[PDB]
Amino acid sequence: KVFERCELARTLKRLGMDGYRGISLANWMCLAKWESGYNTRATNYNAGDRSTDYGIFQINSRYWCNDGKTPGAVNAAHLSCSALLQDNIADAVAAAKRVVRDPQGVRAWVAWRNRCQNRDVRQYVQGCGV
Repeated sequence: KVFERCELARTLKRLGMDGYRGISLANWMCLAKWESGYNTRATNYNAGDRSTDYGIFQINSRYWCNDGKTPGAVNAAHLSCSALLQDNIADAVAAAKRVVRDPQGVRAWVAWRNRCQNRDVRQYVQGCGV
C-alpha cells in the first residue's frame, strides 16, 4: 500500500511514534519519505552484502528481521521480514522502535543523515492535524 502523507502521519501518531526516543513525528515522516516513498511493499536488494531492506522503513534483514537467505544474519526485532510487507504497519513500527533503541538512534539509516538531519522537516506533517 502507498500511504498518503497526512494519512501516514496520523497513523504513526496513534502508534506512539511522536517523540519516541527523542525522535519527532516530522523526522519519522522524513525517513519514510526518503526510504520508500511511503510504500509498504518497497524492497531493496543490496548486492554488495546480500541483505535486503524491507517495507516502509526499509528495515534490513541482517540485523532486524529474518528472511532466511541473508548470510551472517541475526534477528534483533525477531520478526519475519514478510511482516514488514503488510498494509498494516504495526509490525514495521514495532521494528523501527527496536532499531532506534540502540545508541545510534535515528542515525542508523544513512538516508536520514543525508536528507533529514539538520533540516527544516516541518513540511512533512504540516496541515495533517497531528
